[PDB]
Amino acid sequence: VGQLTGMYRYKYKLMRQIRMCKDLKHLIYYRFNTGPVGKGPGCGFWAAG
Amino acid sequence: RRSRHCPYLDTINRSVLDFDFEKLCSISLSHINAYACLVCGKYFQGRGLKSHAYIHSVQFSHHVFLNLHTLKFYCLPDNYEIIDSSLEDITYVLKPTFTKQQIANLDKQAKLSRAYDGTTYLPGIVGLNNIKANDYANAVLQALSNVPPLRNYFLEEDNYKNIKRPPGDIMFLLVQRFGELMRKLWNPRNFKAHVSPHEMLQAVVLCSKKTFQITKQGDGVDFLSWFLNALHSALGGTKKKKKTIVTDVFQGSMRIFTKKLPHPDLPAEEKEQLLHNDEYQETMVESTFMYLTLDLPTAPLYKDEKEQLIIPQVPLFNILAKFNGITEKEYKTYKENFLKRFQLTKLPPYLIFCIKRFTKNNFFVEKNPTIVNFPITNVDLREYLSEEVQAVHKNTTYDLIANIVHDGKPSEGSYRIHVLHHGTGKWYELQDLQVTDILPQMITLSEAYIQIWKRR
Amino acid sequence: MDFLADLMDNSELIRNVTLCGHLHHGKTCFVDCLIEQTHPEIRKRYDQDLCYTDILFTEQERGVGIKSTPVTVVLPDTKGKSYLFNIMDTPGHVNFSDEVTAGLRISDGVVLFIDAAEGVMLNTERLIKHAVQERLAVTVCINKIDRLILELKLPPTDAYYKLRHIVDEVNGLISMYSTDENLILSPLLGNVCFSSSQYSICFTLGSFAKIYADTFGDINYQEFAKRLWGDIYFNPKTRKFTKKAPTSSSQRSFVEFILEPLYKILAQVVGDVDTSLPRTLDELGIHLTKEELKLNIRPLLRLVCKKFFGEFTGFVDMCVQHIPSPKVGAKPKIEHTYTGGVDSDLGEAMSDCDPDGPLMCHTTKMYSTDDGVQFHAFGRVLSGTIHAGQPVKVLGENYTLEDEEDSQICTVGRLWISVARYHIEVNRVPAGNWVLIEGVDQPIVKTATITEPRGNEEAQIFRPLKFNTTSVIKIAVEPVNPSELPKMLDGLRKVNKSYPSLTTKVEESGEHVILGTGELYLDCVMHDLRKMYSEIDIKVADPVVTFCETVVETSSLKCFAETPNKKNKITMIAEPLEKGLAEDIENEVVQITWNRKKLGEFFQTKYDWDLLAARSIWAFGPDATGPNILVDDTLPSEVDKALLGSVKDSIVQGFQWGTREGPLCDELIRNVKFKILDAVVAQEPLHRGGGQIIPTARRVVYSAFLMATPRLMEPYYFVEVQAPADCVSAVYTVLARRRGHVTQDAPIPGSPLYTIKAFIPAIDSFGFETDLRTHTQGQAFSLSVFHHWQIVPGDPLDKSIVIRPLEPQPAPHLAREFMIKTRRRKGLSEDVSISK
Amino acid sequence: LLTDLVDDNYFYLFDLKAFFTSKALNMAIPGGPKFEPLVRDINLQDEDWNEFNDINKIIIRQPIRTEYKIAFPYLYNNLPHHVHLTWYHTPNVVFIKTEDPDLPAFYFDPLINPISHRHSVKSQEPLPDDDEEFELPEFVEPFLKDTPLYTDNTANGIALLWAPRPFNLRSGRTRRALDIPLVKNWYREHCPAG
Amino acid sequence: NVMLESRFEKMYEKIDLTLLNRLLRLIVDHNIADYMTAKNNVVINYKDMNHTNSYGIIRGLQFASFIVQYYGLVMDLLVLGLHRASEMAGPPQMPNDFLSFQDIATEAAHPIRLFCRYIDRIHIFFRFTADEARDLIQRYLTEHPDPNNENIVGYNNKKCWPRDARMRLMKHDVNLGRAVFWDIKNRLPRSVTTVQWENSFVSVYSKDNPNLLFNMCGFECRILPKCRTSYEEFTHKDGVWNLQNEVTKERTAQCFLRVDDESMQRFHNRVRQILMASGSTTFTKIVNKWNTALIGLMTYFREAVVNTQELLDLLVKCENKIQTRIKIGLNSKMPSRFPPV
Amino acid sequence: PTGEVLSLVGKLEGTRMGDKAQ
Amino acid sequence: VFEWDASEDTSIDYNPLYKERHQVQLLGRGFIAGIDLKQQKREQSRFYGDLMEKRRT
Repeated sequence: VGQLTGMYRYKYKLMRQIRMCKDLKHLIYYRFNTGPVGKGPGCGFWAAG
Repeated sequence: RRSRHCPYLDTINRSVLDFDFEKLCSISLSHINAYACLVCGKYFQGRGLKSHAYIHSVQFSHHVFLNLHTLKFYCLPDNYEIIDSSLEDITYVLKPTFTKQQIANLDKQAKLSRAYDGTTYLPGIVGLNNIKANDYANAVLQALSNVPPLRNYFLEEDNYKNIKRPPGDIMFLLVQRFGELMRKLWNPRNFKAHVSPHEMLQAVVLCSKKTFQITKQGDGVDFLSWFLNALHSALGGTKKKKKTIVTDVFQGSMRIFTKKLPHPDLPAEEKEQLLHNDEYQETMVESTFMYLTLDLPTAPLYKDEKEQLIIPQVPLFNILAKFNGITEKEYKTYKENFLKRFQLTKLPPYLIFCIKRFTKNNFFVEKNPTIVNFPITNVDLREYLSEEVQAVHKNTTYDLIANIVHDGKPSEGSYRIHVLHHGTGKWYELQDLQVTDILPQMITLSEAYIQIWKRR
Repeated sequence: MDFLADLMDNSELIRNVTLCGHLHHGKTCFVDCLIEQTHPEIRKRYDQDLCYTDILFTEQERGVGIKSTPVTVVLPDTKGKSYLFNIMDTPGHVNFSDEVTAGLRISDGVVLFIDAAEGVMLNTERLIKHAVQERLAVTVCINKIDRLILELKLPPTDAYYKLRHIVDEVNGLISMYSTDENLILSPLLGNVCFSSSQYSICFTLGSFAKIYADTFGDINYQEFAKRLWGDIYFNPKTRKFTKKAPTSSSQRSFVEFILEPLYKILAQVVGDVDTSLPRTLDELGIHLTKEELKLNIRPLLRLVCKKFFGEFTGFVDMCVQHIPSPKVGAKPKIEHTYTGGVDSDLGEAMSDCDPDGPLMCHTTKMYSTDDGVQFHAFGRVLSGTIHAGQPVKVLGENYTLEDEEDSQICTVGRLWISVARYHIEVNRVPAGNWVLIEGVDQPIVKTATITEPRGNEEAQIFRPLKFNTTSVIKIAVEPVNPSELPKMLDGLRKVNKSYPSLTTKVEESGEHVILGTGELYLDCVMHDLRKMYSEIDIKVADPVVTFCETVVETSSLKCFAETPNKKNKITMIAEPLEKGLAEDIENEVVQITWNRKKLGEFFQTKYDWDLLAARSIWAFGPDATGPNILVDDTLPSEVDKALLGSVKDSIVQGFQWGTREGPLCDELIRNVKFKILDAVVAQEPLHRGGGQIIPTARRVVYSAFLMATPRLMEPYYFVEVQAPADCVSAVYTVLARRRGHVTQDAPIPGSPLYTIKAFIPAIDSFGFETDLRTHTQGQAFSLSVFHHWQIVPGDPLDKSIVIRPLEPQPAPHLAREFMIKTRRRKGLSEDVSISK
Repeated sequence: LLTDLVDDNYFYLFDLKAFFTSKALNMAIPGGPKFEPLVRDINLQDEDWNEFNDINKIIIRQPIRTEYKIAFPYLYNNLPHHVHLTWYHTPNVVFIKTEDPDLPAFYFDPLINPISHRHSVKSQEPLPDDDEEFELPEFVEPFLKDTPLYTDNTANGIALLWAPRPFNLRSGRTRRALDIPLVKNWYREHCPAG
Repeated sequence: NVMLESRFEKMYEKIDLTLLNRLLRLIVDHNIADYMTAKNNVVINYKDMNHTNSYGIIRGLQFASFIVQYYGLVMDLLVLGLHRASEMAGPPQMPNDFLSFQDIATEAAHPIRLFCRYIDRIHIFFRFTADEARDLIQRYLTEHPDPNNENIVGYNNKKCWPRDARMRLMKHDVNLGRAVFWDIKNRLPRSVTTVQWENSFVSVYSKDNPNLLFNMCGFECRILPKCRTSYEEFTHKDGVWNLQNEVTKERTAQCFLRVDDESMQRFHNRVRQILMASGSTTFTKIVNKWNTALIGLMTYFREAVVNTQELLDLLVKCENKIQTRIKIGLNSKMPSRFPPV
Repeated sequence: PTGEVLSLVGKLEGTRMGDKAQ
Repeated sequence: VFEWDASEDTSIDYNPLYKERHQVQLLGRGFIAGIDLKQQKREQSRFYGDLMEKRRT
């Protein structure tokens, strides 16, 4: 959201969400892309964000 | 059976004996069977084999010990009792038992009591040791100790004993420790010229629920009022007696004429009709007061034109102009003003005045330095009683007995106390360990805080 | 309600039993189930346990039992008679073993809770050993039977195998400690009871046979039960019970009639609620409403088991049949506990448990109210009746028939019977009960004997509470604000009353050290001190264990000391004691109360000592049971014996004092044999007084001990860890880091979990539980108990070693450090002065 | 999506209570989060070298870690203001869920150690002589003989016993899709190595 | 070796005029002394309010400094004691240096080994044998019993140093420091002057304490003898004064310097009042004021900045403050890549 | 190149104070 | 700062016991959420698998 919209520019507390969402990504990808599946843009588990 | 033959009475040194300390073992911190080593004064577990007293005796070669709870002397390394008359002075220092004749004679006593160290002193007027900057409690206790009826009531242990107390009651601990401390104060055979109230302060902290702490310098007025109410509550049976000792010593009857005041920003006709509506009319309420609160008048706040920067001085009668129908007092309560005017009904045998200092203003607390001018010799209070109740009363003359003064700002102040010795008529001012003879002429030349008067 | 008080009049319809077991073995849950059975208005929540009988904040928050709690409750029997039960809910944690003993001393019987899946474990073994020491009646309850069904899914044959293995192990352990063979345990005997306290299952063989009888009728449940365990089989062709299987693939009677119905009733509730549960529910007569069937699996299972098994009559009749009543069971209690013995008139009076006899109560518990400023005593009434608002005479731990100082006259106010959280006030309490007593807190310190004044002046006290473990952990405690030091001091007294084995000692430097058994024990102690008693901020030093002092070599030369009179000269020598002999004195195998012939026979025979030397033994070490010996060795050809006997006693006190406080580590000389090789006693009595001899005896003991090369004994804890197989290797490394050597690693039978028993130094045992739990991700759990003092590596008298600050020194340095810093903690000198 | 954890002993010092303790004590579990100090106490953080905390008097064998202080909040640290006591060790819930469906619900899995019933002492207990006096009525039977020991749903139900919170309830209420954190238990565990 | 640094709390405002006149007549012609004392008694005025300064002295008089110094000398005679003063000053014909003694015997005769007064900050350096220290402690505790060991609570310590470098508050050493302070306070009459404990620092070097901590002229200094706890006598650290004995000519001691917290506070206050008084002020004036303050601080506290990392942070922060103020003066918007030229 | 003044704590310890001055 | 500084890391340990946390086998049948089962099967130490095959008759 920060890269696509940049709405943090008008309320910086919103960055608290962004830093969370990115974190969730790092929480998911390294669980999503663990086995024979390599790093790539294939995850679609969007519930957390 | 080798008593009366102890070769260790020479080792006893009365200088190092401080019995004001709490009777707990120096190692096990136990209250049971406290034994003090007369050589060193430190308490121990008790007389027995392989006990702390035994260990101390076999280690430091101290052979004489005293049982705190028994008032009897023993030898631990040989473990035998001691029956001597020469040790009775130590027993009286630990447990001062006052007979009725000597209790009565304290009013007429005029001999300079001599301590072991040689610092001859007077009974009652004995320096109090401050611990953690709480001289207010020491001053209040010194003032209270000067009251003759209270002294008679508390000097003898059985006078305030043999009463029923609640099983979960801890207030009786304070009331029974006050007697112990005060009979230590009046003891004319103290080893040291001063008395340590530290145990009393600890009991006050224990019973006061963390208020009046040793560290904090609380108000003398609040501490005195709480102490009097607590002493009245403790004494008696499981149900409060109508006339306890504090009640018959300090409590008096006084009458309040409370009149509700309408809002001052009201039409005159509306104010009159509200007054006629029987809600804003005078009501008489009787009450019992332990003390009288004296409201000092407003400070000049400006330099005197002729002699600039003069400290205000008010006659005692202007303060006494309260408690009568002629003078009112518009109490400016935050909700609405009240027109309350007081009137005395039945004067107590002993009178307590509390001059209101440390008044919190709209932003902080400031101390009023106005001095009150009073005749120390005697005052007349018959003129401040209603005509209905002046027939019963016959003695309204009061003479000053105790005076409390606060020196310094409210943030950090010192509580000094002048006391009148009944035997000699002399006034003695004592501040912590300091004790000095003060002339009665300059008694009124101080910021009087609490006054104790006797009707005679 | 009045029947609860009236039942105390009969001394046979009361059972004084304590519930003891390992950590988290369902004891509290069992008491909760009993309360729910007897209290209609008390019900546990569906997911959260009832947590009844646990009233402390720490008890609920930590989840581990802390304070033993009294529960008085009336329960109907199997036949239908309402008996009265008093239960000690005791902590299962080993660190609170003392809390068991305070409830164990005043308990007639013991109910040992053992988890079905877990096994015996360590605290159960220690508990059965210690209860054998008081010779109490023993019953076993294998709780958490469901864990063999709903967790391991063991076949019922394997479940019977596991239960039989556990029962046999318990019986063998008891036979290894108790000589009396009458303590055999078997469910058919009414000893072993089965239970799952979460689902309110509580049945013995008799209870289940009675359930069968009520289901069918005209069935002798006693004789049916007497054939419901072991290698017995059932034949439906003849309806007959044989000692051999009627077929080849037949199942045993216990499996066939008990384990099988339980397995099916659990399976139909955990797997087939909506499909097959109504059929089997109507089959067994259990009628559940439509709403009741809508609950989750666990509340529904608890409800159906409550409806089926009904009352907890198995536990009740177990206690009735195997745990003696106070009236009949008082005699062994007086025989083992009272100091004066049953021989005296008071012993005979208190053995009968007469409500009209002399008043005598034994208080071993102290309970803190909300304020915490007035403790309440709790103890057993062993004779007479105590009345509310009555004067009593409280004795102390050091009281004897001579010393009347230890007593005190106190008025007892209102008194009540504690039913866990709520207690019922009663005007009086007859003999054999457990009572809370008010107004006696001030003279009572830990163990107390209360009697009536103005009568029975020849009344002694009961023996002091003996604890299984030796508290070795020591923590210094100071106030943050010294102006508030008295308050903390006051708080210390309170904790010293509250915790039976807590020892608060003020050292020379002014450090208030507190002795605790383990980490959790001291943690709870200081939580109580900060938050409940003192209510002021406190400071803790770094934890450290105590140390003992011993010798390893004979003293090079005989060391002599002289009185200040220079007329009494005592010369002694130092030697170590034999192996096990110190343990023999520790365990009261041999006592100073033995006549000289018996003790001499023991020493000469078992330990190959000289007969004269055995008769030459004078006294024991720091206490009557101290692990040090003082032995006379003055040759009669040079030293008079009768004259020496006059100062023998004074030399005994001097030697005891010397062993109490060692020259090296300031305390606790252990495993040292001292022989007096020369005695020059002044001919006049006044030149051989105690004040002269005792310091001389201390000096000569110190010189003899220091001349021989001394050693420091550090306590070694015996730690067993129950952990899965994969964590055993990690536990090995964790124990290797803290200088611990592994002894055994036995897989638990009937469970996939290993148990590793090892010895770890107590000084290195701090944080070991947390380390092991976090390192294996909570799979490996550990409990620590004191095992034995062992020589620390290093030489305490090698001054060429330099102690580097804030660094873990190697083993050869440790001893030096372990004493030097210890001296700094006592305020003592830098080095031990050999001259002094 | 579900962590296959049977009991909460995994979250010994990694639960809400431990994190509250860490926040209160101005320290942090290695795996735990870092918070700002609950109270600054900048001058009080480093007290003077008293005679009570004299490092000379302190015997060091193993460093006192943050985990020690958090586990025992009232023993290893000073002034524990607003601290929470972590739940102690729960019973080790060892539950072996079935892996192959073609297997009885009740079965001695090889994971469980073999009992290996010994007979060093021949098991002897007081029981009357065989088949001599006692004969039950023919109408008295075991309580559940018609019912089979275990259906095909028994193993599934037993597995459902020791399952995460949503999957151990026969019934329940309905929650919004917003209120369902599908990875809340994902970050509540320790971070995987490597 | 125990140091006491303190100050006469109100020596300026608690000097009696009559006593000052009498003491000045002792050293100067009575007309001059009377003139000076009467000059100290004038009317102090401000706006609409004025008063008569009759008790205190006026520090704004040109000769007032001399008065203060003379008065301080009197205080020294109260603290040192005349004999000890004559032992430190030396014979009138052959006076000694600032810190020197005629011989070792008179140096070791009395506990007071070093003493300086400055204007009102007295620094005394005692040496004590074990028996003398024990006797002083016993004498102090005789009139001030402390059963609860409360003497450690109200003990000022130099928090600016690490724990090991800071004073170690051992009970014996704390008691000795309190005893030394009480002994010094006893010599000075409570009316002619006063010395308050909280505005004082007593630092004792003994077996337990390896560092001697003192503070003078805005310098927080710590002396570490090389004999005990000096593993390396390094040289790279420029905040280190390699103290050298005048006989052995060896590096017996190591002196660590630090800028006092009061000096840092004063510098920050000066920069703050420079910045806040710049609404209508040329940039060059601001830069010149900052430059003057910086050279004063750095020249006065050279070798003491390096060890005071807080001072480095404060210096760079204040420099950034000055630059920000100038940039705001140029344009009302912060530059993104402003150059330092 | 930001134009901000950087704190030289933990910096330029390879240089003395008497250097770069004659 | 979109990302997170490496200095914010809290799992910095000098103790090898905490650096190397003993992974839980979950009785050889449990699986941590998210990770594919095959990778965990080929990653698990199979101590329980070895024990099972030794006790498989």
